[PDB]
Amino acid sequence: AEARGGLERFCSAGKGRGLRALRPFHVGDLLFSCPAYACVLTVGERGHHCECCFARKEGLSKCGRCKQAFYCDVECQKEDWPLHKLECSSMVVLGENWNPSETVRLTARILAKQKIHPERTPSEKLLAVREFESHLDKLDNEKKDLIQSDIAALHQFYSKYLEFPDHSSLVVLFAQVNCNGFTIEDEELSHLGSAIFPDVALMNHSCCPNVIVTYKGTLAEVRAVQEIHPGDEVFTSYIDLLYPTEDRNDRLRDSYFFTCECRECTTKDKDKAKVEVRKLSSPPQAEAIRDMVRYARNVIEEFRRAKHYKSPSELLEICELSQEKMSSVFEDSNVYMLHMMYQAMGVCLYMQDWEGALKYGQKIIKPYSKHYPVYSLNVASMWLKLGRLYMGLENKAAGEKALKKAIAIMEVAHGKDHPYISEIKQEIES
Ligand SMILES: Nc1ncnc2c1ncn2[C@@H]1O[C@H](CSCC[C@H](N)C(=O)O)[C@@H](O)[C@H]1O
Ligand SMILES: [Zn+2]
Ligand SMILES: [Zn+2]
Ligand SMILES: [Zn+2]
Repeated sequence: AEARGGLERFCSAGKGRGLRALRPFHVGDLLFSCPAYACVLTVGERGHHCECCFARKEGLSKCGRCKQAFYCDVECQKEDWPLHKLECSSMVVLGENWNPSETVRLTARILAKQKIHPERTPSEKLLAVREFESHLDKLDNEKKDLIQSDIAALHQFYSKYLEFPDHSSLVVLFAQVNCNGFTIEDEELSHLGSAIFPDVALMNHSCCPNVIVTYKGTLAEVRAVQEIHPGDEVFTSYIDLLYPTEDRNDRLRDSYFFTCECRECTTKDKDKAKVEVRKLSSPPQAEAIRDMVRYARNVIEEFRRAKHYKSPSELLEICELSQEKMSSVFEDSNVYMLHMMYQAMGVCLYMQDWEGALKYGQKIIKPYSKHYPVYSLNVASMWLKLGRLYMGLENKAAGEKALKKAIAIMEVAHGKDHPYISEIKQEIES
C-alpha cells in the first residue's frame, strides 16, 4: 500500500527531500490533501471565523470564561480546548497585555501536540515535524535574535500552562517553523492565520510551480496547474510571483537559504515588462531606473517591517506619495506601481471608499494577468474583489463577468466543488 497514492517522497539532487509523482496528474487534479498538524486563527479574525476550523460564520458561540475565543458550536469548542486552555486563563488576567505573536502561539500549539501525540499523525505520512530542516548554520544575527525574542515571549505567556524542552530544542523548533510554516488566506487572499502542514512542507519551490495549495477550512489541498508526468518533481511557489527575479531570489535566500534555478529565474523573461518604464522624450537611463528600483524595494521592505503598527491613513499616504514619485520613471503596469495601488486599494476598502477601491482594481487587473502565471490565486482574488465591488456598486453586468473570471481560475486551483465557488455562484444569483 502507498503512504499517499500516486506520490512519493524522494531525494531531489541539490534540493534535499522532495515530492515526486508516480502516476500522471492533469490540470485541476487533486494530488493530496493534508489536515493542519497545528494552526492558529489570526487575532484580527476573532469573532468572524471559528478559532478551531476557520469557518466564516455569523453567530459564533463565545468561550464563557475569556469571551475572546469563538466557535461554530460546542464540538469545535471541545476540539480546540487542549489548545485554548493554554491561553484562556491568561487572556482573562492580563488584558490586551497578553500579546504573544502568531508564531509564538503556533509554536505553543506544536509543543502541546508533540506531548500528547508523539507518534506520526495523518498529516505526517511523508514528512514528520521532527524531520523539518532548520538551517541553524545559515541564520543571520537578526533571525537568531528574533528566535531568542520569540523563546522569551513563549516563556512569558505560556510558562504556567506548558512544559518546555531545553533552550537548544526551542531554537531548533522556532527555526523549523520559519522554514516550514504556512499562512492560510481566504478567497480574497486576506490573512486568516498560521499553520503547520508537514506533508505539504515536503514540496520544493519553483517560480513556475506545477501545483497550487488552497485551503478548505484548515485542510490544505494541492492541485495540478499543468500536467505532472510520472517521475516529475512536484513544485509549489513559496512566495509572491509578481516581483522581478532579483527580488524573488533575495526573498528566497533570506527566508529559505537557497537560490532558485527554475526557468523564470534562468531566462528572466518577465523582468522587462515587470520593471516597465515610461516612454518619455529622453528616455530613462539605466542609472535613473536602478535608483527608482532601489527606492521602491526599500519602501516595500519598510511597509513590510512597519505593517503591524502603521494606521491605514499612514499606509495610504505612503502609497500615494510613492506612486507619485515613481510615476516619473515607471509605467502603471510596473510591479512597484502595482504594489502601491494594491496597498492603497486595501485602505480604500477598509474606509468603505468603494469607488476609490474599484478605480485601483481596474488598473491592477490587466498587468496582474500578464505578470502572474496563467493559474494564479493573486489573479483570481483580484477578479473576485473587482466583481464584489461592481455588484455592490450596482454594475451586475461587469460584476458577473469579473466573478466568472475568478471562478474559472478557482475551479482549477480550489476544485469545482469548493465552498468558495458555491458562495460566489450564490452572489451571482442574488
Ligand atoms: N528550488 C529549490 N532549490 C534548492 N533548495 C530548495 C528549493 N526549494 C526548496 N528548497 C529547500 O527546501 C527548504 C524548504 S522545506 C521543503 C523540503 C526540503 N527540501 C526538505 O528536504 O525538508 C528550503 O529551505 C531549501 O533548503
Ligand atoms: Zn468550527
Ligand atoms: Zn476562553
Ligand atoms: Zn525561480
